[PDB]
Amino acid sequence: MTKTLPKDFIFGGATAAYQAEGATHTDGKGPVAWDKYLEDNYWYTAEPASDFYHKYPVDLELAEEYGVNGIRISIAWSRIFPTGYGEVNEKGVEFYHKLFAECHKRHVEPFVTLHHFDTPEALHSNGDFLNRENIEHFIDYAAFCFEEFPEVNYWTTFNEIGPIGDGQYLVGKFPPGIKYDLAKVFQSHHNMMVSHARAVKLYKDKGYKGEIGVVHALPTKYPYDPENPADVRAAELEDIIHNKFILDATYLGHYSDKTMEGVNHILAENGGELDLRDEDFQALDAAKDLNDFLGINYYMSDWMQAFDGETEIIHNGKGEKGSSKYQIKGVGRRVAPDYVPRTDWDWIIYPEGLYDQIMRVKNDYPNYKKIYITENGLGYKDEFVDNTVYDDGRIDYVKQHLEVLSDAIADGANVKGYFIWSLMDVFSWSNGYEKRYGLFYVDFDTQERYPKKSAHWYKKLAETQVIE
Repeated sequence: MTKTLPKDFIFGGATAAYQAEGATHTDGKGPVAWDKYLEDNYWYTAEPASDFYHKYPVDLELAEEYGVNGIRISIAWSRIFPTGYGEVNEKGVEFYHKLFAECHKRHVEPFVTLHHFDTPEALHSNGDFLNRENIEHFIDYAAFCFEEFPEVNYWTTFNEIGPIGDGQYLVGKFPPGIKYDLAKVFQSHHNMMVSHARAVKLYKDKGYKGEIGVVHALPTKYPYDPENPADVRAAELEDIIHNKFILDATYLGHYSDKTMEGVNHILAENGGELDLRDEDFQALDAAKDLNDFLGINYYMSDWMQAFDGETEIIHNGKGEKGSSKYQIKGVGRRVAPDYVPRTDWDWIIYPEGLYDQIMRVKNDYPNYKKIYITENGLGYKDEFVDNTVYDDGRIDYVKQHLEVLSDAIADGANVKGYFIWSLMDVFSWSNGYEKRYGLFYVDFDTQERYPKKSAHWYKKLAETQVIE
């Protein structure tokens, strides 16, 4: 009477270069914007992180012992080309060959991402992807990796395009630290999607042996009072800002009429210009059906309420329950429903949100082909005891979302894998090394890994395919 998952499902784990690797100034690694920014706006640094640069063999054996048969990893652009372009870095390129080879002998399939919040500094501090020049360097970087790494079967261009625009140009929690700039936000969603549509086409043109797709963040947006049109509209625009715009460029090749309408409105109220070239749309249009899979990242959902007041967004980074604030003029404000559970960082736990997103994608863009849940997990302050962590709360969060996939699948959604964030503990972008998410506890002082209760539970799940 319990739920099950397909016998051939991918039970993976996730990582990100900058969060896990460390060795920020080793073997010729070039700087990234986080280097100075963290040191200047936060209480922690990317060193030593979880020392993946040296620990990958230990993490992989463990991943293998506990049933992990998939792993998301990312290549550090600034490790291959320390300055974004120009000369390749011999030691960097060598490291990834060693890593992939280890994944392979350990039976953990590598899902490789080219860009994961780490544009080499040189180009970041030059307008990042708002600078069309940097689009060119990306495609070049991509093309090189496609050529140099033939051991890789699955490729993803960018990880979370929505969250970058949000973090860098709206909330300002990610460098440069710009706030309430809605023009940048869209121009960036647009520019990065072009970079993607070009990257995927080239991979398809050169005809390599594998699959390429995108990893999109898609938190479900719901109106506070569904019977209130003003609230409905509020969710509509919020969604357009974080999902529609991008989903459209992804599967339509262009932005739909409602997307464009909602966009113009938002820009009328807050001001701004969007630079869209015809050529930009040909590139987008060619790649619409070229995506093999779609990686959905999902953690929470949001309820929108209409609002006419000045925009203000406050980020709860220290995990002080209740400190978040988000209102945007002409859009709406977020109002957390009363009795729904939520973490100390204010992330509403709402499993059915995932199912809704899946069926939405499935119904709006039938050419999605295949879905993989590339990120899903619970960040909280684990209490290390008995050389473990009794993360029954984490097991509960995960168990509920897997149960919701089982239904999505049963209802006609082509979900073929799930990747818990993260395989092991890694520091958080704007929340420090406090917000733990891993299946394996990492004592940052000894870099020693201790399997938590969820690891054991994951093993069982992996090998039985029963969500019990």
